Amino acid sequence: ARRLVMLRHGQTDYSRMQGQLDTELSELGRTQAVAAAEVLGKRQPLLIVSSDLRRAYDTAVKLGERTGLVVRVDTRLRETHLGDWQGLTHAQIDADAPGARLAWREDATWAPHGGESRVDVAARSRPLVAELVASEPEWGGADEPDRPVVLVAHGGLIAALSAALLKLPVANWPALGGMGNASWTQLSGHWSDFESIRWRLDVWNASA
Amino acid sequence: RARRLVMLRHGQTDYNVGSRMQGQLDTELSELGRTQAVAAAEVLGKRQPLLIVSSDLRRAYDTAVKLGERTGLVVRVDTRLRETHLGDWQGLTHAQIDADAPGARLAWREDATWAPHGGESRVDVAARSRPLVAELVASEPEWGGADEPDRPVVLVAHGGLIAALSAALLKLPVANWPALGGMGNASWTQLSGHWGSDFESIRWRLDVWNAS
Repeated sequence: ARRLVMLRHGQTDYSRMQGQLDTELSELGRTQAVAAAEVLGKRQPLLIVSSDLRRAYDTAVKLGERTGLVVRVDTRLRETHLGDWQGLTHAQIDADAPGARLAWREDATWAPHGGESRVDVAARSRPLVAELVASEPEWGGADEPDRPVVLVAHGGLIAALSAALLKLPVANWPALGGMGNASWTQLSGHWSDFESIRWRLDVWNASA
Repeated sequence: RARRLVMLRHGQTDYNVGSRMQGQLDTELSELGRTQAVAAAEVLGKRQPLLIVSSDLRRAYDTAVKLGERTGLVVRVDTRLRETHLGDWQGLTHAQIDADAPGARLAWREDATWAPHGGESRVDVAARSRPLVAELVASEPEWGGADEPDRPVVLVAHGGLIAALSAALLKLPVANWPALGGMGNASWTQLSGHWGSDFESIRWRLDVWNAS
């Protein structure tokens, strides 16, 4: 059984939608990266891959420091692009297109104009999980079986990728509530293609 | 307009759960199980729940009592929150079971409509427990109400029941119920039911699964 842990980065200064804007962790967010590093470092991560956005990457570096591991980076793990909503607050978006923000969360195929849907986000990240399965023999290996791959990413991607791996029907993707700052989720891949791997949800949105 | 529902699994029992089937056998918490109940109440009791309802199996009830003490609430009990009945498998080791019916134990986990002889499937457990949630919606007007919309209802229960009830509330297709994994000792799960006025139209989401 292969364990996959996903960590949502800590708090940024930004209420205000980011998507793929490369915003910075706040002071609090850095403090949260250190705390999460401690928590997850005890699970003895096998390997760390991070979105290249700084709020994720700076979080992942703190986990790398704690575990003495070298952080890997992949652009397919970026936050959902939020099109015309990037840079706008909820109050602005809600005044501009009333009720759309709330309806959006209930439909995984729907995107803000110019943005990606949750389905898009699962489509571009999932091959990364498949690639790690192929290339990391130790992962779920006989020697150290429960050492998890840790992905340092963003809330939207965690939910999209998790529902995709669990093979939830798209209409049920909203069953997964939003990840909090510096919170983590764990999936387990049980047995021989990648597709035949049965993923189960071990932990959703645990505070780190 | 969101109702918070927290489900707590009891702590460790003096019983080898990993190799031997418990079900509705009324096993006691171990000493560690008791310490875990105190610790879990310190976390969950920090904010005052609206209400505590417990399985009447003593490993859950004793856990719920620690929470009631911490919060100054009574503990109500309900047989509908009992652990999944495992029928002829109750008290049997995995080895006994795996020799009698090779492959059955692993196949069971992957089929929410399958039950050991004499027992209950995930679907059966959802059938007895989901209506209890509907009753609480009807009987707790403060729940998700205007005054303190965040105070949760707390069910003190069992792992299999948490997964069955949670999948039923989330309205996952039965085929997808095994996507919900295990719950640890003294771990909790939280759902939020978001707003018609009928129970079926409440849309539940998973806020937290298996936090310790």
